[PDB]
Amino acid sequence: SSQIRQNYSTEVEAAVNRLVNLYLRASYTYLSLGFYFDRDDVALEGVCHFFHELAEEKREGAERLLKMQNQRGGRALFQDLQKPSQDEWGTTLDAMKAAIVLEKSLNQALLDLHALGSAQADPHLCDFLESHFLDEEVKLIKKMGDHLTNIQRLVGSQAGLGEYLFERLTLKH
Amino acid sequence: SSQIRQNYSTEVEAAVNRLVNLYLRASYTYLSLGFYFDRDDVALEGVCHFFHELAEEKREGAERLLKMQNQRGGRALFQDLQKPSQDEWGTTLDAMKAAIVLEKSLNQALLDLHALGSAQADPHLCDFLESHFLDEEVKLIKKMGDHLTNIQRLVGSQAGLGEYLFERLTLKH
Amino acid sequence: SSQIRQNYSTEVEAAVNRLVNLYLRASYTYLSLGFYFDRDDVALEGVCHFFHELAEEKREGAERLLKMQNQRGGRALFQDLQKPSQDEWGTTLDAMKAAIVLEKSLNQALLDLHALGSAQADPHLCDFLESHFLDEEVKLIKKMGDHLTNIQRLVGSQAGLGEYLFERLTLKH
Amino acid sequence: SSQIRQNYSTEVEAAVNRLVNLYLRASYTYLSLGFYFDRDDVALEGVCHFFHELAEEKREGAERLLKMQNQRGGRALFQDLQKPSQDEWGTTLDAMKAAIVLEKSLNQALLDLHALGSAQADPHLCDFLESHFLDEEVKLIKKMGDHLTNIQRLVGSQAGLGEYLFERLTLKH
Ligand SMILES: [Cl-]
Ligand SMILES: [Cl-]
Ligand SMILES: [Cl-]
Ligand SMILES: [Cl-]
Ligand SMILES: [Ir+4]
Ligand SMILES: [Ir+4]
Ligand SMILES: [Ir+4]
Ligand SMILES: [Ir+4]
Repeated sequence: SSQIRQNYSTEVEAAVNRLVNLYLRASYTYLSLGFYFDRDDVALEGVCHFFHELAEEKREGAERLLKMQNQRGGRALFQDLQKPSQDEWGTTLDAMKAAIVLEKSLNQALLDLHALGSAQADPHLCDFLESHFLDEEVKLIKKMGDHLTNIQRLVGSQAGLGEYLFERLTLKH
Repeated sequence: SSQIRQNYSTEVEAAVNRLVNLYLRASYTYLSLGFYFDRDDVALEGVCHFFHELAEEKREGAERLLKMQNQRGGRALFQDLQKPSQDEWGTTLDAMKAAIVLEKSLNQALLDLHALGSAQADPHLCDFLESHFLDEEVKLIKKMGDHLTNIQRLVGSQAGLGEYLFERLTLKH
Repeated sequence: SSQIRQNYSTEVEAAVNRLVNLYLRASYTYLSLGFYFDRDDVALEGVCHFFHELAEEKREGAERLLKMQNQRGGRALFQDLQKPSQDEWGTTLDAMKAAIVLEKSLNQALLDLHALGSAQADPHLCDFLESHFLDEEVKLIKKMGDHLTNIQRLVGSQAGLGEYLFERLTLKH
Repeated sequence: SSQIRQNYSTEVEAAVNRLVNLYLRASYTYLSLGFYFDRDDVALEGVCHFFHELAEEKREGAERLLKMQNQRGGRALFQDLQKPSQDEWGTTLDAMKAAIVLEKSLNQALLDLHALGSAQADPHLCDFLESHFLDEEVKLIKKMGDHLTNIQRLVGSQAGLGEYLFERLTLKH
């Protein structure tokens, strides 16, 4: 058992394990989003790349949380990863709306865990979230909001044309 | 005559000669497609480049088959190359639909010859098709499907605009 | 829907989706194994690295399968990922025994899918597994067998000493 | 006197001076540990290096605290440095146990001062500890826990052999 654990509450340890599950589920959702945009009948490579990069970013967030759990002397506990909420993700607009819903839920989970750390007087936990998660999340939600606005400007009455141009002229290929 | 031929059926030898003719005919079809898109009254350079590169790829497939026919001790026999099925190829969409029809027919000819090789217990033939043709063909049909989807998204009610943008922003110039 | 699908059975499409789930579950199992060996009360960094690298390899196998599913015009369908079978993995020997059990099950799933592809006369599927999975799996099982033998030689009556030496002198740090 | 001091409580100023004394005492303890492992009748160079590097790290922590005390307009006050608690440090295991006791006491002193800064609404102090001390301390305690586990695995019934191997194969020389 641990000879290192100090100032690390069972409540934080459990919440950190829950947050790992949320990040892994987010990674899985993005894996599904990316491959949907790779379908021959969807074929938006920039959209595929955007979600594939987010699947890797969320897996890395989960790994940083697991590394921290061991650094503090907590014990990683894994649960089932629920499959993503959809099998098909509709338009780039539908997908970007689903992504910002998902990120808002992750952000609230970070803010909840920060509040628990503050209540528990766990400044290492609070610093860890501030340093590696809170600003990364604000920057990503701002980028998704910027994308949603541009996608929405492009619908007009020529939705196909706008979806193509957004993928060609904003997203990376 | 051959002092090398071993495990190489007359049925495979004949089918390989037929497949050479199919690949050369495909190369000819792509030659015609490329020059149609170079016409001053069509003038889509990315479309011209796309089909010109496929004419070279199909000629190279035919040459690899002929090289293999000699490696096995079979005898190349050439037939007339039928002119392509059209003199004018319509829109980029019409052309890409004709290209995927053509590739599906080539792919079926590869799968038929693989099945004959398997029936004849000719693993060298089966490996040769797996190594140099079957995945090349799946990748090319996937690319053409991706293109068809993007071309179709771009028609809307402004067909000229979509045809220009597809050629400028997806195809190479 | 797909305009590319050719010679790709619904049975193979479903089995490919099952195999993706098996590879993702294997990746998750290895994620749990790696973090267990990073615990302050286990602290075997070479063992941690060995399983962490396998988590990445299994995720990459799943992604290659998903890429192929789209290349063939099949549709990715994701299921829940079952949590790994243990929360604590015992000794390096226990862990390596669990890993070879897991790899044998993956290998049998590859051989089953190859047999289905052969029955369905799907040479692209058969080639894909031969080219990217079957030899990778044989090489990995051979490496794990080599490790198991060395770990077993090192138990003697000084189990702690042998576990340390194996991690220091065979595994990478 | 100071023309810069702003939001810097006398309680924090005094506690910062106490923490400087704790860090300097820790540096002194590590100086004694390092030279003990350099004795001709102990002769564990990796253990000597490990503690000598920690003596320098703790002196640097004290200097950063003194720099910050002046940055805030507080006044450094030095007290006697108590000699270390032992003249001889026993085995590498005894020494590593004494080191983690010492680090746990330093960590608690950091957490206490963070709590005082939070009570005093002194965010600069709180940020300073989060940025330069709290994670450095968690990482060091995790490393010492990892070492303790490896040292403990190596005792078995051949304590001399395990002590040699730990110093040769884990610690730097
Ligand atoms: Cl479900
Ligand atoms: Cl004739
Ligand atoms: Cl369960
Ligand atoms: Cl005095
Ligand atoms: Ir992609
Ligand atoms: Ir041209
Ligand atoms: Ir690790
Ligand atoms: Ir020394």
